[PDB]
Amino acid sequence: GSSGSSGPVSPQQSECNPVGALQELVVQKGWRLPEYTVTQESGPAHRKEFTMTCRVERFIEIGSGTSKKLAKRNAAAKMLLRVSGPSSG
Repeated sequence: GSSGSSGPVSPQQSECNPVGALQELVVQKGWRLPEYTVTQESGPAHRKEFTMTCRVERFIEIGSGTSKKLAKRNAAAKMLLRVSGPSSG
């Protein structure tokens, strides 16, 4: 069989971020970690911009950010709503 239990854990006060949120939701939906891959790349040298897209089990959302680390978030954040329900855009 199988057993499920999280347990009472104190609320860890930490800055707000999508990358850290999508990780919590997924578990609730029963999905695996999101996939981060750079699709397109544009922008000059002084200001580089990478277009990263988030590939979810049954969801997808393209994002962009000056840097790779940022891009990931740009995509994740958007995904939050996408998977949530209402899509303002």
